[PDB]
Order: sequence, then structure tokens, then C-alpha cells
Amino acid sequence: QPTAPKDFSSGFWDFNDGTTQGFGVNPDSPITAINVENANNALKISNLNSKGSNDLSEGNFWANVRISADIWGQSINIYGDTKLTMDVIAPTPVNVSIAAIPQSSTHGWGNPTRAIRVWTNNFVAQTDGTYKATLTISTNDSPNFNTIATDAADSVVTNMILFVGSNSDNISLDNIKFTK
Ligand SMILES: [Ca+2]
Repeated sequence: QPTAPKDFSSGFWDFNDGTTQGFGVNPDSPITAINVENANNALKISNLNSKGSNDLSEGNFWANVRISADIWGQSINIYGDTKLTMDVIAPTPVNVSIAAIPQSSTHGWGNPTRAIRVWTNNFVAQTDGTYKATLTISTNDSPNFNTIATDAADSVVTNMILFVGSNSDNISLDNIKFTK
């Protein structure tokens, strides 16, 4: 049930338009019973733990669900960028692991070198009672991210694959953006 974005004026995934802004379970994901929806202006990913998408290691993210922006249809010039950051939100502190593969017209794939993890101790209580942690993936963690970010002839991201694992059946991602 993915939905194309309606407003991508911020230049990054803020999910403030009520859509999944292109994200849905990837066709090549080893796990499919994962719900991906927009809830309260964020991308809510449900049932990761119950469905076995709970590998939190640096190298075995391959066991987790793959979520990609197949119907995003927009693009982000990331020339010179070195970081892919995002907010991870949950009703309580959780453990979350994420690996990423940004994609471009001429650079369709690169095996991530490692997944980045945020643990319960990294989550901060917010005014609304929920918890939030910042997760950052660098060009040093994703070869294809580095390839696109350093290719002056094709530094435009046109899709992206995220490997997501967690011990929680309810987490959300928000403000997924590329920065220096
Ligand atoms: Ca948002």
C-alpha cells in the first residue's frame, strides 16, 4: 500500500504529506509481512520483531526486511555529501539496525559494508512521551552511497533501499536526509 509523495519541497523525506513518499516493501526483500505506512507525519514500520526482521548485527542486515522508494519518482543531488541521517522514533526505547543502498541512474547497486545501530540507551524521551534517536549512515558504510556522492557525472539519487531490523513491532523513521 505504498503511496507516491505529494510534496517533496524540503528536498528530503519528511513524510509530512501523509504519504509513504514512495516507500514500500522491496520486491527482493526476504521478509514481506511488514507493514509500511504513514502515521502522524512519519514512516511507521510495524511488526519487524514478530516477523523475524530483528537481526541487529553489523554484517547480517541481509536477513532483514528491505524497504525501498520504488514509487518515489523524485531525485536528490548528493554530490559532496557524506551522511545519510534520519530520526528513529518509538513509543519506548528500542534497538534498531539499518543498512542503506542509495541508487542512481548509472549506479544501481553496492553491497553495504555495515548496518548502523541505535540502542535503547541512544533514545531520548520527547515531550509527547515517545522516544527518539538519531541514526547516521556515512559514505564509509555504503559503497554505492560513496560512489554516487563522488561522481560529478551522476550524483543524483533516484531510489534507495533500506535494510531494517528491530526488537520492536512499532517504530517510525522521519526526516531521512543527505548532508555533509
Ligand atoms: Ca515528518
